[PDB]
Amino acid sequence: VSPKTRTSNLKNGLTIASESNPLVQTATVGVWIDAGSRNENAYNNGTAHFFEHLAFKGTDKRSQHQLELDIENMGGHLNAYTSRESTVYYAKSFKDDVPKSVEILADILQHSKLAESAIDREREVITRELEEVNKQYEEVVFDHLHATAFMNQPLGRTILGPRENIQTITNTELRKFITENYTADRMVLVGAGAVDHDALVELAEKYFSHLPSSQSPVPLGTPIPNFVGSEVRLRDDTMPVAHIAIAVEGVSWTSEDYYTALVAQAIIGNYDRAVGTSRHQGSRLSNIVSENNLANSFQSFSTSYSDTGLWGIYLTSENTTQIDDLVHFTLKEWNRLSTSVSNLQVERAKSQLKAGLLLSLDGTTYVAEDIGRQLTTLGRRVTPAEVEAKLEAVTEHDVRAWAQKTLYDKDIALVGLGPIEGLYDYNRIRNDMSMMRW
Amino acid sequence: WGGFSVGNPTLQRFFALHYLMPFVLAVFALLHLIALHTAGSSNPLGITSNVDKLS
Repeated sequence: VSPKTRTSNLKNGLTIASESNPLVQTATVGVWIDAGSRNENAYNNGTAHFFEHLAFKGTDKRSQHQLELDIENMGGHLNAYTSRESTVYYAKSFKDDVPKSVEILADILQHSKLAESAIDREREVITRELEEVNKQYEEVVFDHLHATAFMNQPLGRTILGPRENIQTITNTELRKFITENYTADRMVLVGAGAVDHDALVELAEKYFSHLPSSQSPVPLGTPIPNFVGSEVRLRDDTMPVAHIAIAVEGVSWTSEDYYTALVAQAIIGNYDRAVGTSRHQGSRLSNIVSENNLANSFQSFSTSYSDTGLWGIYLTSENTTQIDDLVHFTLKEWNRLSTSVSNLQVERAKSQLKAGLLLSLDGTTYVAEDIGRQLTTLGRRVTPAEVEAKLEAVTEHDVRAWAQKTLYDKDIALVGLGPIEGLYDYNRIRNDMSMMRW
Repeated sequence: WGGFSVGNPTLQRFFALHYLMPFVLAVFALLHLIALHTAGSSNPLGITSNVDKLS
C-alpha cells in the first residue's frame, strides 16, 4: 500500500499534488498543464511546441548561459514535453535542491524573454526537426493516423505544425498563447519522491501566486471529434520493414468504458520477436504471429483524449508477402472480442492489468507523471483500490458489448508505411471487421 | 454425312458432337485464362498495371 497523494489548492486555483517516498533521495517536481497543440488554430499551429524551445532560451533575469549554469549547479536536470492535450515541465533534483528547481520552473514559465533574436535562431532548429522525424517511423505512422482519423479537426494537426507557421511565428503570438492557456486553474504543481507536501505548497505560494486565473474556470480535464474511416499509404519499397497502424475511434479518459477498453486491449496484447518470453504468451494473436513469423512486433494501444480516443494496433513486419495474413489474423482476433470472448480471456487480462497499472510506477518521474496525468485528465488521483474495483467490475459481457458497438463492422483508420504492396485496399481490410460466419 | 445426303445419320452425329463441343470450348476458355494469368489483363491505357493493382 503506497503513501497517500496529498492535494492542496492556492487562491488563484493552482493545484499542488504530492506523493512522498522517504526511501529515495531524489525528487521530481514539475508543472502539468491541461493545454497542448489542440488549443492552437490552423494559423498558430506549432506555437506550443515553439514555446517549449524558447522556455529554455533565457528569462527576464537569467540569460540562456546563466540558466544552463543554474541547472548544472543544482546537479539534476530539467525536461519538458508537449503533446496534443498536455504540456509538462519538470525538474529532477536532489532532496534539498527542490526549492531551487521550483524557482527555475516558475521563472521559465512566467517570465521568459521570447526575444526576436532567439525566435529567429530556433526557427531554423525547428525547420530541421521537420526533416528528421522522417526517420522515427512509429512517430510518422501515429502522426498520419491522427491526421486521417480526425481529418481537418484540431486533434488531426501535428505538434510541430506546418513549415509555413514555423517561418511566421512571432513573439506576440507566443505570448498570447501562453497567456490564454497557461492559467492557474489549468496547472498542477506535482512533487514525487523526497518532497514534503507542506514545503511544496509554501514554494507554490512563493513562486506561482501571481499566475492569472482564466475568465471561465472549467474543471481539470474538460474538453466534437468526428472520426473518419480512411487510409494513408506511404509506400516506400526501399524500406525493409513495413509499419502499419489500424485504429477505430476509442474512449475518452472519463468514458464509462475506459476500463473495458483497456481489458479488451490486454486480450490482444503486445508481441516482440526479440523478447524471449514473447513466443510463450497466452494471447491468440501472439501465437499465430510467432508460429507463422508474420511480424517483428505488434503493440495494442488504447489512447485517450478528453472527448475521444483511438483504439487499435501497431504492427511492424519484414514479411512483405504475408502482410495480408498478418492483417487478416489481427482483425479476426478483434472479431472474437465480439463473438467468442468468455470469462477465460477476460479474467486472464484483468489479472495482468491489476498488476500492470501499479508496476508502471517504478520511479519518481513515473509517479509524478501518473499524478500529473490523472490530475489534468480526471481532476483527481484515483487510488489503487478504486482502480482495482473498476477493473473487477469488467465482465465478459461488458467486453463483448463494448466490442460489438466499437469494433464490430466499424470504419477503421489505417496507415501503412514502407513495403506495403501486399497491404490490400481499404474495402478488403475493412471487410475483416466482421465475420460472415457470425 | 454418313450417307449420300444430309439425313438421319447426320442428325444423330450432330447431336453427339453438339453435346461434346461446349465442353471442349469450356476447356479452351480456361486455357486462354491460364495463359493470360502470366501477364495479367491489359488495360485501356496500354501501360503496365504492375504499379497499381486491385483485387
